[PDB]
Amino acid sequence: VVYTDCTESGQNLCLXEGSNVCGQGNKXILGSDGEKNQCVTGEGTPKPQSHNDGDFEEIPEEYL
Amino acid sequence: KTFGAGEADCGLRPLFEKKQVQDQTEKELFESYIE
Amino acid sequence: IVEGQDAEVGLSPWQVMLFRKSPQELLCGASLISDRWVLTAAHCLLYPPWDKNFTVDDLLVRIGKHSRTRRKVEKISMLDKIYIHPRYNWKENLDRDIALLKLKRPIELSDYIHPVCLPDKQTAAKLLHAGFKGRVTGWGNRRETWTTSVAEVQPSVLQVVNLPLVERPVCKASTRIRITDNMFCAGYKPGEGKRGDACEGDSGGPFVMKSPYNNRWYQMGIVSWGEGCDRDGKYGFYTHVFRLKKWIQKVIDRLGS
Ligand SMILES: *[C@@H]1O[C@H](CO)[C@@H](O[C@@H]2O[C@H](CO)[C@@H](O)[C@H](O)[C@H]2NC(C)=O)[C@H](O)[C@H]1NC(C)=O
Ligand code: NA
Repeated sequence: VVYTDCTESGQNLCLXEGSNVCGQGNKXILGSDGEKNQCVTGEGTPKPQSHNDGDFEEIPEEYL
Repeated sequence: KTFGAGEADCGLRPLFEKKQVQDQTEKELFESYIE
Repeated sequence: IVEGQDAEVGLSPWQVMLFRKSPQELLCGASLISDRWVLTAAHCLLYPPWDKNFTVDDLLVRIGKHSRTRRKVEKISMLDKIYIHPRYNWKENLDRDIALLKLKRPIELSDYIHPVCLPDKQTAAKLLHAGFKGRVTGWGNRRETWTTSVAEVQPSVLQVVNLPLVERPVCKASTRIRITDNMFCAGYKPGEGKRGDACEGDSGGPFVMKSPYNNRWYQMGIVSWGEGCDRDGKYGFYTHVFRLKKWIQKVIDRLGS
């Protein structure tokens, strides 16, 4: 699992303050321009998994 | 055999160790042990 | 892998790719430890924050693979059973992040398909010292972020990077996450001259070290978690395989298994 920057306020399991994860039991309030992000106590939503790499040739049918 | 075949020869690569050939960077690893 | 390079053919014949069956996409790395057992991270199979809890029917593995077509050499296998460590703690930042996958059928070995060794007490004593370098391999992203699309950072060939073990106090001071004895970290320090890290898609894959004593490769770590990829003053974290060897042996040696 790589934690990457939080992209919406209210996310967690993402980098919020600097290169630090905002863990479960907390949520990220994303700063607008000139504001710092803050990782605060509260219920957050994990930042979703990024698109998996599906750019390989299709494997044949035997392997259902 | 619930492990199956492979333990006795584990870790020796057919295209490297088995042919006494070194890969392009393994020297860096041994240098870190010595130097 | 960030700051890596293209692996030679046959460099890492224990490398395994774990794939979702439908849609077909890469999930994680893994490694071959015998003709019928694959080792990976628990979080590649079970991760409740993403509602992830795979069954054998959901997955395939690919072994022997070097590059994306742009033949007779890779093996695609189904899985018979999944085993996750009984004390894997996904709330406790992935403590004991280890899983074993049993292949549906034993596979033939080849120039491109061959198991890695697991360490014993002596191997761990000899090789696990700060500053000694090991090697991470994988099919994951070449950078943490991209401008336009993720395809920007996807490699055409298996990537490899060599990285030094880092002293435990340095690992612990680099993050606010609680580090346990079942984890270790590796990577260069800022201004050490070189860089490199695992990244998304490399999770589950092996950190290996070559023993000078017997010329064999041992898997010391499993790529487990990172705060970003290749950030200065951050390090990647790895499951400590030797520390969890008693569980691996238990599973493998079970009569049913
Ligand atoms: C993940 O899913 C598995 C089911 O695939 C859950 O495991 C147990 O699985 C068996 C077999 O399906 C079921 O009988 C029960 O649901 C569980 N075992 C028993 C008999 O107690 C597992 O709980 C799931 N884990 C999470 C955290 O979602
Ligand atoms: Na770093």
